[PDB]
Amino acid sequence: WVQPITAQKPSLTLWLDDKMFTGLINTGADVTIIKLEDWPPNWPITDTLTNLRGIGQSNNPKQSSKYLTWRDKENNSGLIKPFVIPNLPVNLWGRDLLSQMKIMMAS
Repeated sequence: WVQPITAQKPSLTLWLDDKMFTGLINTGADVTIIKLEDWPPNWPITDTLTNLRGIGQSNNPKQSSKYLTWRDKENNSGLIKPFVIPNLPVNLWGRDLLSQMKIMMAS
């Protein structure tokens, strides 16, 4: 059912939406970003982000908002609306989901 997380690496098995699956855990997440390759093909997704070149005031490419629900076999882990772009945003969860999952210095 569930897989034991070995060392802080992008590898772990928890359930999402309503079924178990694999994923990757980041030890330094700021904003939950999930690539488009994991988004509902039923409808397209687009957002407004920022791409500041300092001198080249630019804007980042729209990233879906479709929120994902990741929960460990214990029936809990974290779920929030991430950013999904068809360019592979490094697939990272949010500091909230990570902190809980196994990032917060629980001591």
